[PDB]
Amino acid sequence: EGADLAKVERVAKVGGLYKNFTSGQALSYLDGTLPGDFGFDPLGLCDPEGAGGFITPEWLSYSEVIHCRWAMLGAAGFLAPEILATAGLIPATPEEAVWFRSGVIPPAGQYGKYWMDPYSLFWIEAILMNFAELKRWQDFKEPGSQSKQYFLGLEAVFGGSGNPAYPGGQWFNMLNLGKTPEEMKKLQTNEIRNGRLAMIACLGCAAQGVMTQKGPFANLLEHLADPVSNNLLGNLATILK
Amino acid sequence: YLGSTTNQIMVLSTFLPLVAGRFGLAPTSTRHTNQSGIKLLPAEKSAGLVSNDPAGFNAVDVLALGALGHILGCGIVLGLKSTGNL
Amino acid sequence: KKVKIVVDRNPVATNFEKWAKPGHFSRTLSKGPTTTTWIWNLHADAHDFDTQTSDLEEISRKVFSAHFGQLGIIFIWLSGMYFHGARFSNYEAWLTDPTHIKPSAQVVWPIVGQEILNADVGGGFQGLQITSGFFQLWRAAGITSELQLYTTAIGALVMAAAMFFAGWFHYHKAAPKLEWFQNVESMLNHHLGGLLGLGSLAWAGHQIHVSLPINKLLDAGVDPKEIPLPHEFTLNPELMAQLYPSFSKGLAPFFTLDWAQYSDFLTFQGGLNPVTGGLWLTDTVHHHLAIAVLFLIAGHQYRTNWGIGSSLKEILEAHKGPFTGEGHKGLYEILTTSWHAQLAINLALFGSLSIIVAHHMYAMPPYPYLATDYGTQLSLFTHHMWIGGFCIVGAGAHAAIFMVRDYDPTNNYNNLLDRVLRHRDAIISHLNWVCIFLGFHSFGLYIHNDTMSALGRPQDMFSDTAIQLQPVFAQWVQNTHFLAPGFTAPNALASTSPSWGGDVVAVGGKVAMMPISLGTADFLVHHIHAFTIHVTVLILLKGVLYARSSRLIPDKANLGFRFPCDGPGRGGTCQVSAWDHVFLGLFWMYNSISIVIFHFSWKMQSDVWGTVSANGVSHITGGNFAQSANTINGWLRDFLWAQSSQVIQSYGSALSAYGLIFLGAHFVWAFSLMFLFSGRGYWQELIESIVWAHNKLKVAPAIQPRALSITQGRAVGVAHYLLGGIATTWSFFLARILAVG
Amino acid sequence: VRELWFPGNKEVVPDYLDGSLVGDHGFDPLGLGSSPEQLSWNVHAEIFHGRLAMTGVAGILLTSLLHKGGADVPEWFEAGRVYLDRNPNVDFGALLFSTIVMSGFVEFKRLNDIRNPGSQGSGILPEDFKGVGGPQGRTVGGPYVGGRYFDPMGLCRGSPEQTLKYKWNEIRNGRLAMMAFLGFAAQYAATGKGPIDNLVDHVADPFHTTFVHNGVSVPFI
Amino acid sequence: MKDFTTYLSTAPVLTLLSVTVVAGLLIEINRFFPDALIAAF
Ligand code: CLA
Ligand code: CLA
Ligand code: CLA
Ligand code: CLA
Ligand code: CLA
Ligand code: CLA
Ligand SMILES: CCCCCCCCCCCCCCCC(=O)OC[C@H](COP(=O)(O)OC[C@@H](O)CO)OC(=O)CCCCCCCCCCCCCCC
Ligand SMILES: CC1=C[C@H](O)CC(C)(C)[C@H]1/C=C/C(C)=C/C=C/C(C)=C/C=C/C=C(C)/C=C/C=C(C)/C=C/C1=C(C)C[C@H](O)CC1(C)C
Ligand SMILES: CC1=C(/C=C/C(C)=C/C=C/C(C)=C/C=C/C=C(C)/C=C/C=C(C)/C=C/C2=C(C)CCCC2(C)C)C(C)(C)CCC1
Repeated sequence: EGADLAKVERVAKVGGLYKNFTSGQALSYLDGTLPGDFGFDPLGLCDPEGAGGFITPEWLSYSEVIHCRWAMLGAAGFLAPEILATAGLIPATPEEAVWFRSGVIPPAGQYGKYWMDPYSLFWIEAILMNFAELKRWQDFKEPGSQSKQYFLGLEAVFGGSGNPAYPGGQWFNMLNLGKTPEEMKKLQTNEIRNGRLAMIACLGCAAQGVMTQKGPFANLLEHLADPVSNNLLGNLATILK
Repeated sequence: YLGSTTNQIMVLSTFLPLVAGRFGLAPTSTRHTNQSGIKLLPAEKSAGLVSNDPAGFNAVDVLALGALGHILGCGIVLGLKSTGNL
Repeated sequence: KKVKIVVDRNPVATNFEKWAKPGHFSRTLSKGPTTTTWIWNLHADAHDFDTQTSDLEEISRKVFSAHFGQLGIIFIWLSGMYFHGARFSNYEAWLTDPTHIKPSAQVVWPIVGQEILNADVGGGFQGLQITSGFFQLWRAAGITSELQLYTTAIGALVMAAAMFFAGWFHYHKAAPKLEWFQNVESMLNHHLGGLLGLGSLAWAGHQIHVSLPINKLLDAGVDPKEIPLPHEFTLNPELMAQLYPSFSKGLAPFFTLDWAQYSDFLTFQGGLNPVTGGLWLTDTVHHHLAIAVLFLIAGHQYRTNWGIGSSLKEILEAHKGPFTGEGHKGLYEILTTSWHAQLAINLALFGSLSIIVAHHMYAMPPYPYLATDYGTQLSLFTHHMWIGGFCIVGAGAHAAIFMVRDYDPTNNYNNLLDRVLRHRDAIISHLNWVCIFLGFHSFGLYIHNDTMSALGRPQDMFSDTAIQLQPVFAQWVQNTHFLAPGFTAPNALASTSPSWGGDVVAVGGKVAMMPISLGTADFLVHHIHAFTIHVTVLILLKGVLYARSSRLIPDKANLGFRFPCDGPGRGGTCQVSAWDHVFLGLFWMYNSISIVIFHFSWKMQSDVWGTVSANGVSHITGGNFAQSANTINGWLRDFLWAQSSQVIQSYGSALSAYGLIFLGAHFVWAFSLMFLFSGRGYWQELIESIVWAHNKLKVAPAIQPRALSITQGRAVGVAHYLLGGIATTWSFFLARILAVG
Repeated sequence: VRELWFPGNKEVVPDYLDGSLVGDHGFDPLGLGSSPEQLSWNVHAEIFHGRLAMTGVAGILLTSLLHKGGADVPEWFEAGRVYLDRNPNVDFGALLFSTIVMSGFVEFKRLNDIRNPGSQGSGILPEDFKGVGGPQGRTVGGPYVGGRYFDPMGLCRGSPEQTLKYKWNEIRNGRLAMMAFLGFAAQYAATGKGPIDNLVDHVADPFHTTFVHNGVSVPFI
Repeated sequence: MKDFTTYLSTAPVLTLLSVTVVAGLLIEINRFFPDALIAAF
């Protein structure tokens, strides 16, 4: 097989440690379209032939985009309350302002000063997310709907575009950025790279929280204090204590 | 722990098959053995694996050789510990 | 080439229109039920997907979705068991006093005087005494709570819904293509590592973080209410360090390969825990971790999407020797394109696995307080024995089916299948001679013993006190196992099982496991087992080998796998099909497993199970096996008549249901004799007379009533025979072992 | 066409739930009224359920308001035993059989209207009990009965758009009252108090009085 | 639901439901009227 020669320098042009991790199977369909396309698919999950259900290139790309957006929100929400409590701007103890002690896992920690208990908040969150994600799902299934039925006048901004990951109407692109297609592609690459970094960061924050029982900002400060002693191998003895 | 005898055994037992893999001394994702299992076939590229390594030493080869090296080094270290050496 | 996921989007529509019309799957069932034979054939060919479609892709998709449905049924069953353990069981009471409280997980509604079946099991609870061993398994897992059993039942219901959704999804929305099913390299790479290896590793993790601390506290002696919950044992290493001090240093000695410091909870002693009579749970942890590592290593043998790994076809085709010609040429193609051959192989090894499970679980109990409850022990052994024998017979059946249908002589020239088919007469004749020799030198020894006892010549019969027949090889193997620790097992502090030798393990006044001595009667019964196994092998192998053709009938493959006969000619060709060979092998497997479980129950009621009195062991029957199991009158009297007094005097008690089933199964077994001995023509003519009676009163059904077909009659007879015999033995065993012990 | 129960999404059931029936928004995911005869039967059942639940919910609300006002009026979940205690001369089987018989008379009238839409407007009953039809295109019988007896104010005789508006009012209020009675039963099961009691308890204390605080819905908090 | 009701009208579903309702009726008869050896009026 030996790849296709001319399909490989496209991955070599984006530099970095790519091409070392791409394959001939991946480059059959990963031909430079879609943002973030660096040829990395060793398992062939986005092979268009025989693709159905959720193992499908447009569904997988959509899942990547909204996963990376949710992880950007999650990483910023992990690193904001602790960096505000460390500075003393908020009246929260930094051991309490840790993200997993905020009531998401009551065994891991509780915050009883919310205006409701977490189950009521989850009930209304379930209703609201059910609204939002089901309208998003039906717009994915029918990429022209959600603007034909009345929604207190909010349906005008739910037309979307051809790509389900990029509606960009009057609300989803209110400031109108990326006027010209190459700028839009560049900012899409910005978004996907930032979001995949944030996915790695969210996984790392979970692993550090299990590993050190402290916040990610606290772990960063302890690592910067003494990197030789405070690392993964140096914290391997005291992990859940 | 760094620089200990078991650390030296682990780094050697992980690094030596990695070196033997690239230079054709060990089986590779592109270089296999035939029915006999002694002689090594010439490098063949139907897997479609590419790398910036000039000899074609793929990341899959790195993972496989490091896996086997870790298995062998763990066996060696645990054998030397049980005998009373190390 | 290139292992990948390939599916078809929406192949089969989801609606109820084919539910209205039965028999839609096969063309031969069309145009309505003209006779009741149509009704019987509709159920007969429901799962015969080869007769439904000729496409291997559709057959594979149907098999996949049927597997999902079966998994959903098993999950519903598990949810029901956990729900009954939660709601209608004395599990918490049994946890406080496992030695005296009889396990129970099913209660009955007082309707017709059936509330007498609610036994006085103990713990202030009334219900049927269960023999399935769920209580011991849950105690081993470290439950010790009612709410957790209910949570597991709900989770199993959710998993059943997931299984059914997966089956519907993979038949109706995304059905995999044929080449997806043929990725046997990837399937083995994922079943070795991701299924078995990861499952063993995950169970080792659970046992480390849940089973070890809770069961350690239970063995030290603590009421389960004040035991810390599993999560807080898992949450911090502090309590774990109090119970197992190696957790104070955490994962540091693991990654530095100083694994010897984990020896407090990763142990290797052998024997049994004297508090419970089960295996050491640290030993089970070490076992599961070791086999998980081994299986994850085994999961990288085969080549998938990368150049490393060996292909199954290449390994097969290169194993050719001078005695066998081409060797394994064609085995890869007849196993990646025929489902029946894979079913035969998997059923054979699955039944052998079930039998091995039965053996290894009586020999050395893995769950706490499983040895002391003799009822669940005997029931578990017997159940796994019967499942193994059934699966083995099914393996023979599906090997015969593959030989009839999916065997192509073009791609099977001069290979092992061809070599075996070309000298089938030698194999069958030699197995016949072995069966006759074993039958003589096993049964005739018993008959000689009967004759000498009845002639008043006890010095002339084969026995330990007269003409000895000692199992010297088996006794020496026991000695080798008993002497293994400290010699050939230097790191073992005790032997694997007390059956090899040593001291009697007693828990709560009852013997957990004690050494088993082999004498003349054990020699005779082992040779009887060999004879029965050999005859069952003879019938199944003869059916498989002569399914294709024969000297008598050269075109048996044309007539199919399941046909009654080829007429009264050639002297008579009744039961020449491989199906009838399975039909006879079912009876022979029944005979074999029945003798095996009889030997098991008598041997351990006479030499293993019993009570301790600080001066000896008082067995259930009192050592009568060694002097009565060499005589058929001894089996009839000292085992089959002496132990039957518990089931026939069980009326008016909680074992009255066992007493009733003991007679109902006799009725079913003798009801089988109608179908087994009679023939279709008589019943057809009698049905003609009854049809005349119906015509006289205008009550004739439009669907013509026909006598059961010859294969139908044989199947009904063998089903009733095996059901009646197995249920008779089940009622006898359970009543006897729950009334005395 | 019309506003659906799930905006967008054109797999709405084939043209038996077209935009003709009152209250039609294409909501039949289980296909429980796929066949036309079952569809007509279920339209009758839905209209009857809506009217009955509306009457029941109005009665429950009024008796719960009167109970909070200090009147000698029991709550809805205990009115039967209160009536039997206040009136010991009434046999329970007596009242139950009388209810069965009287309800059965009018229910067999409605049933024979369902079987034959035009058969109940003659005989002993006058022509006003013929019915006016509506569902499935027919102009006789059905759940909608005109006349000067079941429409004595005549609010759906004249101005067809007024009739359509009032029918939409009736079907929406009936579905809302069915869900209201479901909520009444669930709140009684989870709290043990009346509907108005629950409403004023939640209005007095918005927080710590939701469904998670009763210990029955969430079974551990 | 025509095909679903036709499936419910099929012989095995109807005979299982019929023996279920008959057995349940007999069981509740014995629940409310137990130990009825004879038809004593
Ligand atoms: C156990 C048998 C089984 C098998 C062999 C398959 C096989 C397959 N499924 Mg499938 N599935 C199953 C069960 C199974 N499924 C069940 C029980 C459900 C219901 C939940 C589903 C629901 C399902 C959907 C909705 C889809 C598939 C699809 C597919 C196909 C591609 C999936 C893939 O490989 O990509 C990768 C698979 C994943 C990324 C999932 C991994 C993570 C999930 C959540 C499982 C994790 C459970 C894990 C074992 C638990 C470990 C412990 C953990 C809590 C830490 C593939 C042929 C896709 C298809 O349509 O075909 C193309 C598809 O969209 N399946
Ligand atoms: C740094 C991450 C990042 C980047 C580079 C992008 C980039 C893009 N997004 Mg995206 N998005 C992100 C994060 C990001 N997004 C996150 C975390 C979410 C989840 C909430 C979303 C959800 C989202 C949706 C739903 C949509 C987009 C769309 C777009 C495209 C429209 C052009 C644009 O306005 O750019 C964005 C410009 C920037 C990110 C730079 C500004 C950064 C400042 C500091 C943050 C502004 C926040 C501000 C203070 C709050 C008030 C806003 C305003 C009232 C002042 C563009 C390529 C639309 C689209 O696809 O068009 C077709 C669209 O439909 N995004
Ligand atoms: C690590 C990956 C993995 C795992 C864990 C499994 C696990 C399983 N497979 Mg599967 N399979 C895999 C990969 C995997 N497979 C691949 C890559 C292929 C393509 C070559 C297949 C093709 C295949 C076929 C054709 C069949 C199976 C079957 C089975 C089941 C065996 C029967 C049983 O009762 O076991 C024990 C039961 C359990 C352990 C219960 C746990 C069940 C959970 C849901 C397992 C989830 C694993 C799943 C792969 C996760 C992805 C699905 C996700 C979208 C939800 C079992 C659960 C057989 C079956 O029964 O069909 C369902 C069967 O017919 N597999
Ligand atoms: C993994 C297990 C497995 C699987 C998947 C199959 C699959 C298959 N078998 Mg098979 N078989 C198996 C194990 C298995 N078998 C075992 C263990 C045996 C030994 C008993 C057999 C013996 C066997 C024979 C002799 C035959 C098959 C046949 C078949 C094929 C058609 C089955 C059918 O639709 O007939 C209909 C299935 C039924 C009518 C189900 C009812 C069967 C009995 C009556 C159920 C037993 C009663 C049960 C215990 C409940 C008792 C309580 C009661 C009082 C209520 C099919 C592909 C047939 C074939 O032609 O192959 C192509 C064939 O004749 N099998
Ligand atoms: C215990 C063994 C047994 C039993 C019960 C029977 C029973 C019967 N034989 Mg038979 N027979 C037997 C052995 C047996 N035979 C043997 C070994 C032979 C030699 C081959 C014969 C040869 C023979 C011949 C030649 C004839 C009979 C006939 C009959 C029927 C006679 C009518 C009658 O008496 O009604 C009694 C009914 C019963 C005993 C059946 C039991 C009642 C059932 C259990 C009730 C159903 C409840 C429940 C739904 C069961 C299903 C459970 C399931 C759904 C889970 C009858 C059904 C004659 C016949 O056909 O009559 C017209 C006939 O001509 N028999
Ligand atoms: C028992 C009362 C009842 C009945 C008979 C109907 C009947 C009907 N409805 Mg309606 N509906 C109801 C209540 C009812 N509805 C309520 C309370 C609401 C508000 C949530 C709605 C909202 C609604 C909408 C938006 C629409 C309909 C529509 C329809 C029509 C087509 C649907 C169909 O054929 O399925 C038949 C329905 C049933 C057979 C009753 C379902 C009962 C199930 C089997 C029980 C489970 C549901 C229950 C809530 C679960 C909890 C029970 C228990 C645990 C407490 C049909 C004539 C569609 C239409 O075209 O209007 C004409 C449509 O657009 N309904
Ligand atoms: C978690 C278990 C395994 C996960 C496998 C499944 C995940 C698949 C992800 C694979 C990578 C995908 C492609 C990567 C391809 C890739 O890497 O992209 C290249 C990456 C950035 O590339 P860009 O996207 O910026 O490319 C644009 C530029 O190249 C322009 O020329 O550069 C890096 O190498 C960053 C990574 C350095 C990481 C520094 C961490 C150092 C810690 C070392 C720890 C090991 C030793 C520890 C000893 C104590
Ligand atoms: C590429 C590829 C291809 C080939 O072929 C194959 C393979 C290898 C498979 C691959 C790879 C893959 C991967 C790497 C994956 C991963 C992912 C991730 C990590 C995600 C995350 C992701 C993540 C995410 C979303 C996250 C999110 C988060 C969140 C929301 C959070 C939230 C929160 C906050 C704020 C805080 C508070 O206090 C709490 C809470 C509430 C909790
Ligand atoms: C010279 C050169 C270089 C270098 C490179 C390198 C050096 C690389 C590497 C790397 C490495 C150094 C790697 C490693 C590896 C390994 C692995 C990745 C593995 C694995 C795994 C496994 C398989 C394990 C297993 C286990 C467990 C799990 C636990 C217990 C024990 C055992 C063993 C069993 C550069 C480019 C810079 C520059 C130029 C040239």
